[PDB]
Amino acid sequence: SMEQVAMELRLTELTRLLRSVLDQLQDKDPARIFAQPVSLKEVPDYLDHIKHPMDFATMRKRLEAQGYKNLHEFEEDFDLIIDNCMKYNARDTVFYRAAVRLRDQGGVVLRQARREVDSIG
Ligand SMILES: CC(=O)NCCNc1ccccc1
Repeated sequence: SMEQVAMELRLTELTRLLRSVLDQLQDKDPARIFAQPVSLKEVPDYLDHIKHPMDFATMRKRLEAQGYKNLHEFEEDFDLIIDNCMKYNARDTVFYRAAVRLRDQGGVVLRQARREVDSIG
């Protein structure tokens, strides 16, 4: 139907927009600490601690599969990355500190993204 095409045109642009947001967020992780899923070969006990793992590569896969219906779903996953890290790692680690910085620096980008998504509809 013409409707479903229109719906799919918007989803495509939401995806285009989120792709830009994603690059900007990941630019704030220069050490690439959150770039890939935590390896179970390197951290065997990880899933005993963290029930819903997340990282930028996994978000990107879901993104290109147009798996985010809105910004809120996208933000949930970004928050997972941060919150998981701040629990698994103690406060005085490079890991925890990287999460704090990514959260702080990401807030700017996500504040703008909300206003654009709302604006463009
Ligand atoms: C994002 C995160 O939680 N990173 C710290 C836990 N993962 C880890 C993996 C390999 C070597 C050392 C640590």
